[PDB]
Amino acid sequence: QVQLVQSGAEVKKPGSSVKVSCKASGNSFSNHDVHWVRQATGQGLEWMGWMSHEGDKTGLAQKFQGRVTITRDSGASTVYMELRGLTADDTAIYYCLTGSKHRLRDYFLYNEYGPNYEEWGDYLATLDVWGHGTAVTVSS
Amino acid sequence: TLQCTNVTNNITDDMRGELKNCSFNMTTELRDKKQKVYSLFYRLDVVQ
Amino acid sequence: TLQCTNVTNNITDDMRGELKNCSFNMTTELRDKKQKVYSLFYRLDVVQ
Amino acid sequence: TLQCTNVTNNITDDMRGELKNCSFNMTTELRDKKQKVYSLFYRLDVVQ
Amino acid sequence: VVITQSPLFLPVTPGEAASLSCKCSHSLQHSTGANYLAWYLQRPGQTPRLLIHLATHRASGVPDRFSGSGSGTDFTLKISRVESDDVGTYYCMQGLHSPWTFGQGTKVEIKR
Ligand SMILES: *[C@@H]1O[C@H](CO)[C@@H](O[C@@H]2O[C@H](CO)[C@@H](O[C@@H]3O[C@H](CO[C@H]4O[C@H](CO[C@H]5O[C@H](CO)[C@@H](O)[C@H](O)[C@@H]5O)[C@@H](O)[C@H](O[C@H]5O[C@H](CO)[C@@H](O)[C@H](O)[C@@H]5O)[C@@H]4O)[C@@H](O)[C@H](O[C@H]4O[C@H](CO)[C@@H](O)[C@H](O)[C@@H]4O[C@H]4O[C@H](CO)[C@@H](O)[C@H](O)[C@@H]4O)[C@@H]3O)[C@H](O)[C@H]2NC(C)=O)[C@H](O)[C@H]1NC(C)=O
Ligand SMILES: *[C@@H]1O[C@H](CO)[C@@H](O[C@@H]2O[C@H](CO)[C@@H](O[C@@H]3O[C@H](CO)[C@@H](O)[C@H](O)[C@@H]3O)[C@H](O)[C@H]2NC(C)=O)[C@H](O)[C@H]1NC(C)=O
Ligand SMILES: *[C@@H]1O[C@H](CO)[C@@H](O[C@@H]2O[C@H](CO)[C@@H](O)[C@H](O)[C@H]2NC(C)=O)[C@H](O)[C@H]1NC(C)=O
Ligand SMILES: *[C@@H]1O[C@H](CO)[C@@H](O[C@@H]2O[C@H](CO)[C@@H](O)[C@H](O)[C@H]2NC(C)=O)[C@H](O)[C@H]1NC(C)=O
Ligand SMILES: *[C@@H]1O[C@H](CO)[C@@H](O[C@@H]2O[C@H](CO)[C@@H](O)[C@H](O)[C@H]2NC(C)=O)[C@H](O)[C@H]1NC(C)=O
Ligand SMILES: *[C@@H]1O[C@H](CO)[C@@H](O)[C@H](O)[C@H]1NC(C)=O
Repeated sequence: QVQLVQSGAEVKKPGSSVKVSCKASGNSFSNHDVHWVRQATGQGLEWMGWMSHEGDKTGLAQKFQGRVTITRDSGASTVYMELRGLTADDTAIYYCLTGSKHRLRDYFLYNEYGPNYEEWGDYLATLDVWGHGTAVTVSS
Repeated sequence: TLQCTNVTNNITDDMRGELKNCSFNMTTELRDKKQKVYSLFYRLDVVQ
Repeated sequence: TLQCTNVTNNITDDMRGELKNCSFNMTTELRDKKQKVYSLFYRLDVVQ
Repeated sequence: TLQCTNVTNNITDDMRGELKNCSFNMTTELRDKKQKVYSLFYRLDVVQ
Repeated sequence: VVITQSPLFLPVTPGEAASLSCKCSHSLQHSTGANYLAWYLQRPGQTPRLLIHLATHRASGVPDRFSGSGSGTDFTLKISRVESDDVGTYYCMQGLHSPWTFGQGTKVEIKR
């Protein structure tokens, strides 16, 4: 079991950004997908975003576009996320979890005289074990 | 492989099914890029 | 690249490892399609 | 397509931008593999 | 692409089988025949745990009471012999299309 670490809970003023961090022991982020999740008590899980274990892809649930970024420490021992514009209805439990994916060629053309034309994509397979999480709330 | 449809409209009715419109997922002259094109074809030149 | 195994079926023991059965992801005659293929090979013509 | 930068090595300043360092994932001795390599080029031999 | 789940919650008689379902606008099947479906359970006061995955197997260390079914747009999760520690909420998940998403979930609770 890889140890996971996440930033302490924080209260923030409305209309403004917050930032969080996470870590994986053994620098195992190189072998797992970075993910962020959000939840409110009495409510279902919401995916927030991810980074590939290769680190060559990132993304967000569309609700977060233009409000969220993901960065990492060199050698990927830790990861970070920044959230922007938060308001009192953004109070939620935030999570950092490791993950797995399947990478399969989605299209190809063989080339006799060159690299094959190829298209590829990622399909999430499973969530790996969850981080302890962070709580973030917003108030005056 | 090609995706196709029957050519329609502006035809003599005894020409029905003689032509197909089809398209390609074929590459650009750069080896790393793709483009979509289409062309008219006689039914005689294709097989499902 | 080839996936392979030692062929041990129906073989005199002083022939062991002389043949390998292998397989690959090589193309069909369609530009966009591929097929699994496999064949016997003499060990002399391949390397790991 | 190649990625490039305006690489220098104690370049005189009347040579700036005349050389580019660029790279691509090429082809390899086996159809199933690719690798990244780079080389210097005169600006004259490339276009954005 | 969207995902829904039902029943929103289910009362449960202990020691009896029960099931949950998840449906979506498009198939979770992939051209390779792969499925990208997974179910999770969140006991209250705890983070979620994988139950089954890729619509084909239990996660390792999951009790064998767990099972699941379906293809295309419809899938289910079933637990034989439901126990009070199966209380919590459940979520189906889609890894098939971006953005990755979760179903709205269901809640298991013992009947009273
Ligand atoms: C010729 O071309 C084909 C493609 O056309 C090649 O196959 C493709 O190979 C790549 C790897 O090179 C695969 O990507 C990897 O997929 C696995 C998941 O796939 C496994 O599970 C499948 C599902 O099994 C269940 O369901 C079926 C029913 O559907 C049941 O039959 C089973 O019993 C199970 O219940 C299984 O079907 C898969 O087998 C297929 O593929 C193999 C080749 O891999 C063939 O031999 C088989 O015949 C069959 O077609 C397969 O077993 C993911 O787990 C992988 O994710 C890892 O890697 C990512 C980076 O690529 C990384 O981002 C992820 O985090 C993850 O990393 C983990 O694994 C690494 C090792 O792989 C570790 O280093 C790392 O630490 C970490 O632990 C990955 O996505 C393609 O899926 C596969 N194509 C298809 C469509 O399946 C074939 O290999 C080529 N031949 C040759 C000789 O090269
Ligand atoms: C040209 O090749 C591309 C792949 O390089 C083909 O893309 C495929 O296009 C279809 C249509 O957009 C995608 O199908 C999707 O399937 C789901 C479920 O059936 C459906 O919900 C969507 O509406 C859609 O039809 C398919 O996923 C996509 N493939 C990939 C790799 O993205 C395209 O079909 C090719 N054209 C020719 C003529 O073959
Ligand atoms: C396109 O035209 C062809 C004929 O040129 C039609 O072909 C028919 O296709 C169906 C399905 O394969 C068969 O049941 C018929 O017997 C075919 N007809 C013949 C002449 O072979 C096809 O129906 C046409 N499509 C459109 C939309 O009308
Ligand atoms: C990096 O290369 C770019 C071109 O790819 C250089 O940009 C040009 O710089 C000169 C000087 O400022 C301008 O006259 C051009 O119009 C710029 N081109 C564009 C595209 O803006 C830049 O000088 C290069 N840097 C290095 C250190 O040589
Ligand atoms: C080297 O191959 C990599 C993929 O293995 C290429 O990276 C992708 O490039 C396209 C075009 O810039 C982007 O759409 C992708 O997001 C890139 N992937 C990642 C992981 O960044 C790169 O283009 C290739 N280089 C050569 C010269 O073809
Ligand atoms: C194949 O044979 C060689 C020796 O003949 C042996 O070293 C190797 O382990 C064998 N491999 C398998 C998979 O049987």
